[PDB]
Amino acid sequence: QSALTQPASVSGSPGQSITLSCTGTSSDIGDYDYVSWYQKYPDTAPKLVIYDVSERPSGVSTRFSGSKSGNTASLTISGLQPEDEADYYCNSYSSTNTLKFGGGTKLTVL
Amino acid sequence: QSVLTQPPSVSGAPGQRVTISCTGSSSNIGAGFDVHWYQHLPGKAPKVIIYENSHRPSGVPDRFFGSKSGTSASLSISGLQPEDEADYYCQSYDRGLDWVFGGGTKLTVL
Amino acid sequence: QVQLVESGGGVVQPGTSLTLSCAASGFTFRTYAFHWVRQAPGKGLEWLALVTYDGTTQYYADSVKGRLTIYRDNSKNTLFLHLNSLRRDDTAIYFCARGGEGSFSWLGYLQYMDVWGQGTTVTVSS
Amino acid sequence: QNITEEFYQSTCSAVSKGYLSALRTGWYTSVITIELSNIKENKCNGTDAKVKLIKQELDKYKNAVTELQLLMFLGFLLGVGSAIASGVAVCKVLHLEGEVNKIKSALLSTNKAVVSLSNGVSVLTFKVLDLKNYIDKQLLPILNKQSCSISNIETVIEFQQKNNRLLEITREFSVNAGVTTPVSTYMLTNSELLSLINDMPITNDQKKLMSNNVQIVRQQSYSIMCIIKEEVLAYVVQLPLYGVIDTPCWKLHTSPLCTTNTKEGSNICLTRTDRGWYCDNAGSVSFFPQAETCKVQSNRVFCDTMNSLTLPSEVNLCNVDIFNPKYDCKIMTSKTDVSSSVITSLGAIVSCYGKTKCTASNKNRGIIKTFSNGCDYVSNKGVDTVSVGNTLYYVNKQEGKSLYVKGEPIINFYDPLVFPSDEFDASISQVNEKINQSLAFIRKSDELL
Amino acid sequence: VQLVESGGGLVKPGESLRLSCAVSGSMFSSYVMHWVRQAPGKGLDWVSSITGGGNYISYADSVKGRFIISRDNGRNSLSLQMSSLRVDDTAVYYCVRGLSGVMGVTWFDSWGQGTLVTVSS
Repeated sequence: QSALTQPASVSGSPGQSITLSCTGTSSDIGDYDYVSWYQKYPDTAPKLVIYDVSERPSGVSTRFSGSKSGNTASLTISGLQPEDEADYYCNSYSSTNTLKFGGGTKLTVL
Repeated sequence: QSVLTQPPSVSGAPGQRVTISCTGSSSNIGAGFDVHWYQHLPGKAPKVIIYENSHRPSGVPDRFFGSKSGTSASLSISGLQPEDEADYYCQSYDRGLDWVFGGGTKLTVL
Repeated sequence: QVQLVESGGGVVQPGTSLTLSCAASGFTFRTYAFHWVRQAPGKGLEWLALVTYDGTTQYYADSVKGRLTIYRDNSKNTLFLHLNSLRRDDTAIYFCARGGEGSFSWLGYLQYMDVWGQGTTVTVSS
Repeated sequence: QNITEEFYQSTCSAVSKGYLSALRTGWYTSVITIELSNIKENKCNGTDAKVKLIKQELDKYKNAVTELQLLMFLGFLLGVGSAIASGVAVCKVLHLEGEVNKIKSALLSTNKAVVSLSNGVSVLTFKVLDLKNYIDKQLLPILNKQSCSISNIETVIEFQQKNNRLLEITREFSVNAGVTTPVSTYMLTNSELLSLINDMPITNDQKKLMSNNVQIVRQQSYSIMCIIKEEVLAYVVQLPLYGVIDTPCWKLHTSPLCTTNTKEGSNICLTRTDRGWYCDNAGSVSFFPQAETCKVQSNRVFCDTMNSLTLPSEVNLCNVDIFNPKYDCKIMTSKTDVSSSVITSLGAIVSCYGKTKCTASNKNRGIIKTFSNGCDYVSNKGVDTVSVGNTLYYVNKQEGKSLYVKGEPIINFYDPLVFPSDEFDASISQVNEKINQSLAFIRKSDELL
Repeated sequence: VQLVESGGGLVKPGESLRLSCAVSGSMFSSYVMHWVRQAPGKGLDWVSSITGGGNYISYADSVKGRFIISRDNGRNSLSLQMSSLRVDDTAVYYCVRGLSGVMGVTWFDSWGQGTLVTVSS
């Protein structure tokens, strides 16, 4: 089962920035303008936070910021909160008619 | 040997309605082709009883009623009269064997 | 009011092919498109499948294709999968979700996760 | 093969004996659908050079599909009807909601299937093209990349083979506005037509005839535009069924028969009005007055039974014996003396009268015949060209034996001038009673005075 | 409207012979002709078809080229040739006159009197 590589866990102080990322091939998260980042708390439904590389849906904070470079998508946060311990994914349309996901990155505060 | 299959093992006393059913594959009957039923009283040559199950020829009673549905056709005789001892047939236009004839059912009174 | 509630799941024997069903209310169903995803405890999310308006262009994951089938109905508006040849690895929670706005059949336009559900936990055991 | 005719000289007319009718009697309907995708904006940054044909081709496709979306002598006794009757009914059935969805779902992978509608109609469904697969697999992964650039221009030309046909579609429904005769090959190619002939419920000799004459049934068939919703654009073909095949059908030509009276304008004459095709279908005959509705191809005629006359089997009796007490035998009489000629399949019948030069000439020996007076007829394998009045005509040069029977000037049976010349519907009984009543009137006038 | 025909008899298998159909239809040019046969025991089965002039010959799959069918329009009659004879050929053979179908189909209307053709021994 091919996926997108991602950090197992990242830890940051409250009010700090993280710059988590996922990397694939050209026929992957690389280009094609399909970058998506998602948060999910345990026992809760997953949630759209970043879609279409940089744009944000309704009712979301502006501290989130999705970007991409080469074959790597990145998510940046500003002003870390004690509610952000969750698991995060990058999702994009792979070239072979499928929606490929990431391995999940655990976000924690200390 | 015919694609038209019907049980030639039917008989009934005079007075009641007798139903004869002949079935076929997809290529015959079910491929939009009609069914024609005849009779085979011994001696005088066989003649058509009913053609394309709805219109009937000149000298026939109202006893014979034909019908089809999907790949199966039927002919019923309400109020059996004594001299109907004959061998009744089915017909279609199977795309292989062109004018295919049923085996024929021997109807006799008791 | 937009909600997705799920039906089915539980303990299923090895093999024992199962039909799983969504349920949704409070919005247009034929207008948008629905789809299924899974995730198992111990690892992340794994995409499964997507359908569009009516029963057309049934998309499937590369590692999952053949083991499943997907179809929808316009009367009850409840998306229906049927999955076969159940292995030990399918112990997971499954989510229907919704996406797509216009009348399109291309998967790149079909990547929005506008709402979500709760999922059914399915476990295989003996 | 064995084409023949016998030009009667009793009444100057040609009856082309020996043909097979291949009459159409029903309409076979079938829905042909193309699947196609609602392409969004191209999503391209920059212009590049290689991706120019793709962009304009897709824009042409969008314009085409949005334009299609924005789309929605016995003739006075002949009737009129709706030729497009079954297909418009099928389309109107398809206007019901949730019906074309069944076609979309059932024909998902199979090329041709059968669905049953809400009115017990289950004719056929067929898919002509698979733009879902090519668009979603060979085009959009490439065209919707970041700063888009096609792999090569050679990937585009096969797209042309999947698109230009559709473009044909659009401007052949924007011109004829929904109904098209004849059916173009872009709705239905020849090989695909041969496939469809192996599909409708007809017997295999009809299948052989249609396969042998694909262009004829292509000419006869219609096309009607059905609904366009859920982007499954489709149309119903109304290709003809063919009830009776291979019975004799003769073409009756007529020619004038007028006396060469020295006093011009006093030469009454009566000429046959029976032009057209007479095919012995079942126990009667079917008459077509319009030769344009009928078509001919290598002894094989093809004509429509909607504008047909179910005349009794007694038409050959009047054909042989014109003075028979069994048929009306409609005749047009007038004082006109007009040099006119007709061409039958195996000959030319000239009826040039008065001062008119009349010559039958070939390209081998110069001129070979000169027609003085009376109706005259030449075999096809005797002459090449005929000059009558101031006009030339050419006889058919297909093999067949033709004979001229020695008849009689029937115009000399009647009185030199009693015939009225101001009626356009008359038969031998009506004209005979007119002569009888005029004779009765003149003898009454002579008896009273 | 009735039909008469002849040509039956006891003939050794393998050799060719002549079957005749002499229908007395006053307008035997339009109606489609078929020949069928009934073998005692088993059911009756269609054999051969011909249409008017005779340009759309068709045969049952039991005989491919074995039977040669023709008709003469001006002598209002029909002929069949038994190019080959197998023991199964023995049957009562029927002319049958079919009318034009509403679609296209032969109705198999009023038949001949039948002639027994026997091939055994």
